[PDB]
Amino acid sequence: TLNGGITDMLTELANFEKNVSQAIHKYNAYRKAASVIAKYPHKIKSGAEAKKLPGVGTKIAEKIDEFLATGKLRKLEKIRQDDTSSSINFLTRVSGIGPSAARKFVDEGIKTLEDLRKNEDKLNHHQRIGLKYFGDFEKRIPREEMLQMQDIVLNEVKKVDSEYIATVCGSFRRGAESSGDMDVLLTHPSFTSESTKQPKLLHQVVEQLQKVHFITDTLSKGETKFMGVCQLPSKNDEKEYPHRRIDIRLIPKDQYYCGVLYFTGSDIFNKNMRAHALEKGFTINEYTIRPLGVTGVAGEPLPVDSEKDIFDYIQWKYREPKDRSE
DNA sequence: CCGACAGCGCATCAGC
DNA sequence: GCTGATGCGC
DNA sequence: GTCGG
Ligand SMILES: Cc1cn([C@H]2C[C@H](O)[C@@H](COP(=O)(O)OP(=O)(O)[C@@H](Cl)P(=O)(O)O)O2)c(=O)[nH]c1=O
Ligand SMILES: [Cl-]
Ligand SMILES: [Mg+2]
Ligand code: NA
Ligand code: NA
Ligand code: NA
Repeated sequence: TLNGGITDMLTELANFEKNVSQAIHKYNAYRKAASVIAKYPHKIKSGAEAKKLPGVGTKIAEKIDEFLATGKLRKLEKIRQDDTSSSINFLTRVSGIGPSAARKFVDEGIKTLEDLRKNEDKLNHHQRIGLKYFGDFEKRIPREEMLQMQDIVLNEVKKVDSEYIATVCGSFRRGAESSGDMDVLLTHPSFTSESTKQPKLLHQVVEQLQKVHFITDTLSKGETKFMGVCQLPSKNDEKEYPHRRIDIRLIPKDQYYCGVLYFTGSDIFNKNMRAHALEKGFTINEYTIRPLGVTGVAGEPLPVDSEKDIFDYIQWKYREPKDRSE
């Protein structure tokens, strides 16, 4: 990437804010500014040039000059010398270990990947799976593998019922050439706004995908969200594909477009879009867009026949998925 | 010179 | 066991 | 940490 030095610096600072400081707004400030710089098709030569882009303010501007002049930030190399913070930063890379579990492990002298393996009985189920697949979960999914995973998933849900609708969202739907995980929006013509005839629909889909040994592990399970692990089959004598993370969301169809807007992202896009909706008197979640009252109460769901309908309520021009990569 | 910063699903734990 | 918070994740 | 009021 063209400005990868700057975007790497900003990402590291962002990871520090989230993993150690727990300064979630600082986290989001660095990652927003990293996002715009990464999408900027021009080689940033100074913090002043950077300060013209949205998200880049005084302090990021200053840090870009320091990095462009020295190749590093003082703040970053003091963090890399802090052994508690660096241990914490590493442990939060394991799926299921956050700042709270990380600093509890550090205080027990659990500090390295091998330490975790030696004390696996101290991990909850999620953390075990993150540890088991730690290397795999550091690997990106080439788009060609996403296509083969989409192939299995979409056919399998048709097998459990031919009217099922499955849409692979996330970065894949935005056109990314590789993705971190797989995000599947699932909906069924029989399933409208939580009208209770018979739930259990997600379990049936999960069951079938376990049956064919595509889904290999379970991180979470409820009526609307399944999170877990999956794997492409190999031909005889190829290396196994890495295990991959998978999130499947079951949503009523009348909420399908709010659902696919949410699951397509990006997370920063959703934050920006939902904030702007607040600025126009609405609130957006993965299910509905509602009007906000003068006092904060939310209204009844508004009708939606397309993603574009939601952009229209808040007076945005429609952005195609490939330009939502904020 | 300040306060806002999206909104949710699920698993686990602390205290009862 | 339940509530309610905290934790981690999307 | 940024931005908007
Ligand atoms: C983390 C996050 C995700 N989402 C929505 C929006 C988001 O697009 C969707 C999937 O979450 P994802 O973590 O899989 O993000 P992704 O775009 O797929 C890429 Cl980062 P990759 O996974 O390909 O590496 O969930 C949010 O709305 N808020 C969030 O805080
Ligand atoms: Cl913050
Ligand atoms: Mg994803
Ligand atoms: Na600016
Ligand atoms: Na993690
Ligand atoms: Na995900």
